[PDB]
Amino acid sequence: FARKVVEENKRVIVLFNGLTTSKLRNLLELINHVYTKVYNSDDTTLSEDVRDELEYLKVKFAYESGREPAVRTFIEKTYVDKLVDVVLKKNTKKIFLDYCKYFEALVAYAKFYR
Amino acid sequence: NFARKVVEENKRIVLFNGLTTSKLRNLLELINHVYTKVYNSDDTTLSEDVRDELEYLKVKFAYESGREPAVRTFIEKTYVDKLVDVVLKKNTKKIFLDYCKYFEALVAYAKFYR
Amino acid sequence: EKVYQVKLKVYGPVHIGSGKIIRKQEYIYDRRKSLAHIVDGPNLVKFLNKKGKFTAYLQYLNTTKERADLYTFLRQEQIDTNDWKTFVLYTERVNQGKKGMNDLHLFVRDGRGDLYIPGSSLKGALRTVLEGAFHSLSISDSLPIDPKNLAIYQKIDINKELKPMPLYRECVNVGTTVEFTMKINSDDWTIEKIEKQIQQAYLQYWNKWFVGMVTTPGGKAFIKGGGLPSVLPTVLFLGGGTGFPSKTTHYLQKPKEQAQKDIFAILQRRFRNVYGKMATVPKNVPMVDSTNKWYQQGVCLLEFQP
Amino acid sequence: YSKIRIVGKIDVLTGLHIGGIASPVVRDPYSRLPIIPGSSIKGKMRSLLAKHNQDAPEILRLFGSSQKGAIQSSRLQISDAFFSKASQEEFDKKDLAYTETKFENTISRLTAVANPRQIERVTRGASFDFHIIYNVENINEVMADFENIKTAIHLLENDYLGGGGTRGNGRIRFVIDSIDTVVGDFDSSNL
RNA sequence: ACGAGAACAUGCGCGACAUUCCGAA
Repeated sequence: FARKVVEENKRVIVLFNGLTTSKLRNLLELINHVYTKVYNSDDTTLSEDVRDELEYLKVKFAYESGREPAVRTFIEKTYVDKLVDVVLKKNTKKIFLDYCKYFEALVAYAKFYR
Repeated sequence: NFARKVVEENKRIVLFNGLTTSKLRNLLELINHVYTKVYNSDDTTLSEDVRDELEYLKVKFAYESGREPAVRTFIEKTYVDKLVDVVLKKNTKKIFLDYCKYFEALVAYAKFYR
Repeated sequence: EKVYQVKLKVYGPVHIGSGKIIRKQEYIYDRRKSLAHIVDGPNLVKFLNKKGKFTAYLQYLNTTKERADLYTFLRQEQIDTNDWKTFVLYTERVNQGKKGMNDLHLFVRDGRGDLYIPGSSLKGALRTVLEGAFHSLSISDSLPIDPKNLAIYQKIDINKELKPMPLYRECVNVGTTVEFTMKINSDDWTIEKIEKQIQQAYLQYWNKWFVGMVTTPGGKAFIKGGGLPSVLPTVLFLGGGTGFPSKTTHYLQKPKEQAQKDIFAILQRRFRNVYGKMATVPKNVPMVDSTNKWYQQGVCLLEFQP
Repeated sequence: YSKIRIVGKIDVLTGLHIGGIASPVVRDPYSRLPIIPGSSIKGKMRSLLAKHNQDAPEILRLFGSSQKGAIQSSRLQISDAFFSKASQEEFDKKDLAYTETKFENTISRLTAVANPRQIERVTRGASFDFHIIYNVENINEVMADFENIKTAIHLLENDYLGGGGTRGNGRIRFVIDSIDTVVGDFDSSNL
């Protein structure tokens, strides 16, 4: 699915209405910082501290959407905002790692199509 | 945490006549000033001077409420002053951090919706 | 590269905007004394709790939402005069032209809390003087000035008559010398070139706009009161609100009449409420103190010494 | 081979900004205090010394060269200048934050419209503990190189450091606690 | 009374040299 959304919003190169890795570096730095927290803990379920921090990730997602319009279009089309909801709903490490793999595949295809 | 539903209901595109980017900023710059002060203290519980700065924080809340009725309607809906009363009673850093992360939440969602 | 010491002579009050405006609840103001006492946040609240009037102040805020003056609250509670001065930061003289005051603009202050004038204020004012790579032109922030010199001044609009404005701004009083350090490169800019350019900039500004101010009867009253100092060399207008025509490339790069009609055209586009409805070019565009001698806002003089 | 360790304090005279609010100043993540990166210092002194990769041979040996076929190690190792503990306690004595905010109207003359902007600067009076290491490969060139180090520091005391200094940003003053040889037999008092 | 039996894929080796988050207001 990650390859599809990048394909659909790839325009001639303008991606996600002008999204670059510099626009996403604030969000992804938080995402991989959260990734190392989940990676280290050997728990089948997300930690309570991680859950509150992921809620702050949701807040930062909206903050970056308001700041950079390109990031806003990137989030809505991807549903990465909605994916941060379901991982908190399931509250499992395995679902979250699938979400991080989804975001990593997202920026990977985003760079591939640029 | 619950800021998204709060700003969605209060939104009237602009939040209100008085909740512009500059009228609100004055409040979040005091929030910022205290936020750095607690950040640098690096203590488990808020200090007396931290509480003293918090004391003026709700005083400025009513200050802006009187000057602009739009700020008053927003403050009473968020019950943000109530959280200012709430944080002093617990007198702990992590609680102040949650309140200020909530503080960044309202402004972030306000920017996202507009 | 040579280092010049810069001296500013404050012939007129200078107010650099810091983006902070405080209403009457954040500082005491005595109408009879015409004096404003700046009050900080935490000190007022902690003292209010000690005297037990914190509940009373909140009640006073609720009774009058539109305006709840801090001075009237102090008068009705009859708190001690020294108690009022305990939480005061400093004392500033008020020069009102109106009686109370609605808003008070704050002169820019550094972290330490003392008055200083940024090097970007000089950089912006000097650039407009020359206009009509600037990497060589290097300035530095001034040394702090004494807090006593800071005082509240009132904007005055002169359209064939003197008219006070409700706005107030924090400005440095007259008779002040502040110091800068400026480094120049002998190739791009020269000390003789900049001082000559400032003198020409003030002269063209004078004969194109200020003389038009003098001709109107309102300008004559301003002159007779000493508003234009007899000293006015190098003249600049650092403070905000000193006037739109001051430090403009339109006057230097265009003839007197062509620049004036362009100033009128741009003013009517920006201000459609008043200037836009005006269908004719005026003869002078734009049409717009405790001490006995009047002063013109922003008036100042530089002097560069190697 | 000798190592001479220059420990001192760089006291900042104006609003210093190194922005890594339009640009917040760089901060050490561990303490969240402002920091002067050692690369900011080293780049500024190297550029000013060159003015006063292809540079003068004196500069190339002083700050390092990467020329193909001839690589010279940097005799100067400017380290990050962290926020001084003494200055931080001095700031804490007041109700003062370590970083101020500076505003600029940014008026465009053609349209007479000003675009506001904010710059986060370390407040005037802040001090930073700078660490400088000089590596001694040629003994006879130490005195000459240290003379050029004085030239670089003197240029810095007249110029700015980081941010837009043409408008009064980043002006600094250099004081030296001690210049002593930490490894080897080199005489510290000569320098 | 096993094409057996003995036998370290082992020793030396900086992910390193130059690099102002800077110009403009």
